[PDB]
Amino acid sequence: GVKLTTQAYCKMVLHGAKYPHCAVNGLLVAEKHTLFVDCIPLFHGTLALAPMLEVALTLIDSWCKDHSYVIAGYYQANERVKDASPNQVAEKVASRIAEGFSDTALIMVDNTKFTMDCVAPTIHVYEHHENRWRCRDPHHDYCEDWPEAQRISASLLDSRSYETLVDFDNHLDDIRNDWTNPEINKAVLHLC
Amino acid sequence: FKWAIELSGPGGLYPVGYLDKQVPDT
Amino acid sequence: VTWEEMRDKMRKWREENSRNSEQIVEVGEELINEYASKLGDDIWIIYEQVMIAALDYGRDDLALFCLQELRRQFPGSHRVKRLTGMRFEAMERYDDAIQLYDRILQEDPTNTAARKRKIAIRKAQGKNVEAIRELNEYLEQFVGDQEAWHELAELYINEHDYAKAAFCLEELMMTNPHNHLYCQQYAEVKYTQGGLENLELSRKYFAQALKLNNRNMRALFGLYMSASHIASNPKASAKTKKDNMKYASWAASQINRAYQFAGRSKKETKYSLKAVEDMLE
Repeated sequence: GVKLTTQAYCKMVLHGAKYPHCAVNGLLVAEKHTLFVDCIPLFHGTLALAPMLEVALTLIDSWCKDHSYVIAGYYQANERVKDASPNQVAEKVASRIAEGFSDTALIMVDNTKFTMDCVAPTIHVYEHHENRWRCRDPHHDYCEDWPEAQRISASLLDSRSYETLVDFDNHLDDIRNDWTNPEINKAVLHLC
Repeated sequence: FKWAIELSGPGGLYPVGYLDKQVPDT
Repeated sequence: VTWEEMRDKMRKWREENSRNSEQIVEVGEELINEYASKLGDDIWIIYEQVMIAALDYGRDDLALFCLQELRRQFPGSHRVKRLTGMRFEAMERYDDAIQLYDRILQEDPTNTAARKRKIAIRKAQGKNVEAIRELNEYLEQFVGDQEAWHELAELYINEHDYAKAAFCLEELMMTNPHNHLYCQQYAEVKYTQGGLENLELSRKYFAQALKLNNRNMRALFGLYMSASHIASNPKASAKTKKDNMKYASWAASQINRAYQFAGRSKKETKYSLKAVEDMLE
């Protein structure tokens, strides 16, 4: 029982398109069948480094608890086309975020189904049960408004908004780049 | 620390120039 | 917006290994379509990038054009041969690319491009272990290749052999003492690798990177967090405890300063304030 907003899906596609050649990851925040109200990206390419992940998680927790949200999901898009299984990094990160709330489950952007319009739900949601992580039903509905997610993702990609998208790594490069990336949020609001 | 995640574990010839043993030769 | 301007942009975008395939392929297409004759052979190297971007961009239509032009211009060229190999790999055609690279090697044994492309094929095929073995073997004849060295370090990090990755980053720093990126990455790798015996190295190398670049605030708070972890660690000695607490306090002061500068530079909500609210915790 994992439910994410359409803005979460469009952010998924935006971050996947932003670094198509590099594996990416990030978190999904929700308020306390959990509904992921918002998302946040972090880093790309190399993902196994711990210090960045720790500093990230600390900042995510601070930002979310300051604004009443709590981190409740982890997303990861792998680099390889034929790769759709979690790595060690994804598994440990998902376990650690799920340590707080049991409703936290991992999601991975299956890049095999990554297309212009995102015809099929690219994200696959994995749950942690029996101390093992396994995928949910792919046939399940993932986004709240699938046609809306499709159209907004297509519009954003065709509008070259992926280049404008900023993740945590750009914030690391320079704080002047807003890591909260409300620009894509206002674009989503205008499109919707 | 509430985010002290550990990423070590499994370590998988050896890269040239590498020598695992910590030698005290000086 | 003159062809010289986009030409300079492409030259810069080639000088630093960027991967914005869309922008670089668009600019290269504009140059080779509108201003092909406006400059001489300097577009020829562009004709390389343009196709590679294409292979990255997926737009294979102009890849054939660039390849045919280069081949018709440079018959029997190892560079164009490797480029054809990449063209083959664009569609996961691995056997023919491998055969071509083997032919290049038998034609010229000192060539390194064939080895790099073939190990790229191997790592695209998912055989990470054999890719690591192939890079180790190739380096055994070409010790000092920084790109392959860094690639092997990245593969080890992905595969989580932080000891070998740390060793490769040490020798990479040996090659480039003056690169703060290597110091920061090695500090990160050592911190991820283990505990205090590596936390000390991580914080020392983070300080070195900060010395090499004051703006590397990533490495700044990396040093801060390493010092904080050392402080929280029971194994830290009292003198080590106070030393790392001082390091963390200094790093925190620098972080507050940096976020205050981030505040004065822009005009928006005080996210920097929230950030230092996190640091104060």
